[PDB]
Amino acid sequence: KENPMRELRIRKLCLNICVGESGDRLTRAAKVLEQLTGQTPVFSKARYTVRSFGIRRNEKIAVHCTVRGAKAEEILEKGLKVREYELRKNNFSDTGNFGFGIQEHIDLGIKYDPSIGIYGLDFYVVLGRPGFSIADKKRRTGCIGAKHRISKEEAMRWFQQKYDGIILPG
Amino acid sequence: TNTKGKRRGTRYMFSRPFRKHGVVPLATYMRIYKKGDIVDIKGMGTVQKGMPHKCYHGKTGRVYNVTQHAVGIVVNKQVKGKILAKRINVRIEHIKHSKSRDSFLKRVKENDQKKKEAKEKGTWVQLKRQPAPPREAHFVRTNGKEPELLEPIPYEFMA
Amino acid sequence: FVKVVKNKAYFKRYQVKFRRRREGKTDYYARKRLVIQDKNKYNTPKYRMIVRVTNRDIICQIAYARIEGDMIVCAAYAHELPKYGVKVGLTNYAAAYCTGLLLARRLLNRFGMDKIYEGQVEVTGDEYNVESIDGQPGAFTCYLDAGLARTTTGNKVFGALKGAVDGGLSIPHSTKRFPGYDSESKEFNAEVHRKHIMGQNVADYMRYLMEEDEDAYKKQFSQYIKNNVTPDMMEEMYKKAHAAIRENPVYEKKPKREVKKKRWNRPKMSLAQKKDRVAQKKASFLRAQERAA
RNA sequence: GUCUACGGCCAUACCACCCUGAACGCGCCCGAUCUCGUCUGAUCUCGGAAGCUAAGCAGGGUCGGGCCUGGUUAGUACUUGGAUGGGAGACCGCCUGGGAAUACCGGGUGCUGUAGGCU
RNA sequence: GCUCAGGGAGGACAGAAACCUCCCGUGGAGCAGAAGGGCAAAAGCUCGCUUGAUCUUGAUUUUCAGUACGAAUACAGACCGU
Repeated sequence: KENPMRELRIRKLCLNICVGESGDRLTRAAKVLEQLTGQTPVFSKARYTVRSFGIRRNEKIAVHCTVRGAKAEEILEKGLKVREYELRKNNFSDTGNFGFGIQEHIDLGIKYDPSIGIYGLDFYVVLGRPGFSIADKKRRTGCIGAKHRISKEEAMRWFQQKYDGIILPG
Repeated sequence: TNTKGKRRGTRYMFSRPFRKHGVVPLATYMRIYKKGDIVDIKGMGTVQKGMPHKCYHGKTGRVYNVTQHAVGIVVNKQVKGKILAKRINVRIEHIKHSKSRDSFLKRVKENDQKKKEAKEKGTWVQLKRQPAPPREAHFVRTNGKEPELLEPIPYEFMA
Repeated sequence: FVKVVKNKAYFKRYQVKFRRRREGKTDYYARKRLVIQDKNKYNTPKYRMIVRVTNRDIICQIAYARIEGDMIVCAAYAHELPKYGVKVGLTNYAAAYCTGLLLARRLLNRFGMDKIYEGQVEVTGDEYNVESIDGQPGAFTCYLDAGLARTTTGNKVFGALKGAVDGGLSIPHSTKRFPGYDSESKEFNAEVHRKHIMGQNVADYMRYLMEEDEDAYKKQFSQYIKNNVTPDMMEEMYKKAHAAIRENPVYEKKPKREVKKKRWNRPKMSLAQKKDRVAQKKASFLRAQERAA
């Protein structure tokens, strides 16, 4: 049968917000994550000056927050409640860790304030399995095993068996 | 004329060998050397401080002083003027070995052992290296087969 | 499509590193700077003390550099403590201190310096350097070798180091990476360090879990309840363990069991067997294709 | 026969696939209550064993690749010294010593010092 | 404490290009400059505080007539930094 040391589970949920604007929009996007999670998120800066987008070197644009624990499960439950248990083929990656972006945050359940504005985000679900400390530990790093790797078809059939969500083609 | 320089024309001399880049073994570092040992110099690319000059590659010398990092050696430089037994300071990495002195010491020890041996017998022992003589006459055996009469081959065009 | 990364030119020109470097255990850049030795010392054996941290055992070896290999002259382990009578507290600061003190007293008893440098019996935590007492010759000294571990404020490696210093191994160190030392206010607190030595912070939280809930307490200490040692017994247990260290520091080797002499390894396959395998495959494939088609 | 820790020589040791593993032994893992630094025990550190050899690790094959080593290439290319040697030049041979590198085809997939254990 | 050039799979605004992690990655990036050698738990990247770019005597090397000048080498003695 199946070993209980091979039970697939969710590791984390990446939640990035890139509005493409610095100043007021950035802090009003950070206040949404402050009201949702209740912790300080990690900002990010630009690469170089581009005249097309209108950004310069060393200027904060986007902000992310890797949510772990039961809070990531509750925010992913909000995301499934918004997306009514359906996904697409292009949202799944070939490795297995998969993301999908939303437009507005009023469908989650958060009350909309007129001064803040609409801020959506990407639910980048990172799944896992017991035994991924050798991949990032201090002593040794190496391969973890071909049967231990998680595949795209296995992740899709696990999602369909567990969460009962259909996967439409296209 | 020509350009003066310490590291000039040393693209292949002080460069690292094939598949010997980066990781340096720890054999030469932890071992020691006594005073007055036969040491010849081979260059190295990973060492930047205390390098030998490009005109001291493959020169045999002996150690006169032993410091912590850079030990001294009396190398026999043959400059255009004359031969000088000069003193330079080279770090541990540019130090090789030589089995000729070891074989010479083992040969002297074996000759002393054979000299102490058979003293009560009183027999003469060939100690010196007698050079290669011509061969001794011997009988060439043959049976059954005969030497084949070989003949040359005609010319054919190569290309 | 894209170009294949694993090319045959890359297989030919790919240089491999050392075996321990590929395994990722030996740090050569730090190890060389630890094993530096002056060339005017003329074969002076540099002794060093190596700490390794397993999940349960604490390995404390003593090595010295040789050209064939650094031979281990002595080694202390934590699983030999129930032989002396240490049932509970297998891997903590007190077990690391007792392992270091036992290794130090065994080392001085093997070199023959047991009566000189009796050591700190009543452990307090105050600093006491190892100074050379005249009359007797020079005492043993060595150097520290922590390994692949970040030395933060408070560690069992520094506890074994303090045990070796109290036993009589003069190793130079500072009082910064010790437990009880505050990071901001920066004062070494001997009374707080005595709490880390004796283990009041463990026993108070054991009493707190005993007041709170039994399930998490049993899950945290499953066989520690089975060994039946109260937290009031925890303070006197290490006091008896110190006397057990002072009684018999030397260790006697185990009698080995007779080997049944069987090869558990799979034997190496020869050229004739490999040729027979590929010949049976090439003979079976053609007749199977003829039988199927 | 075999494991762990400390190691030397550094691909016969390297990358992938497949199969099997009694005992010791190394690890997966549960949490943050303290020292510890981070959004978060994700990293380090600390407190431990509910479970497991699944993964990790050990061993062996791939008409596997790479690597090491012999034949082949081949007395072939080249090269020290010499000549009323030739040839209009270009270039080549002789006396004499030495002596290659590919492509291609055969064999193999680590030795190993000390300490601590299993049988 | 970590790893870069460059590339694969994607995501409402967002495309060839703003941001994120999943998979590798002998160096094809970077190490101040033209160039050469060399560099992967580093000599690249980021951090804590520092100034050994401190002082006093020699010997030796590179061109050299074994003559200067500049540069470099570990030694002799104290004193600082993490």
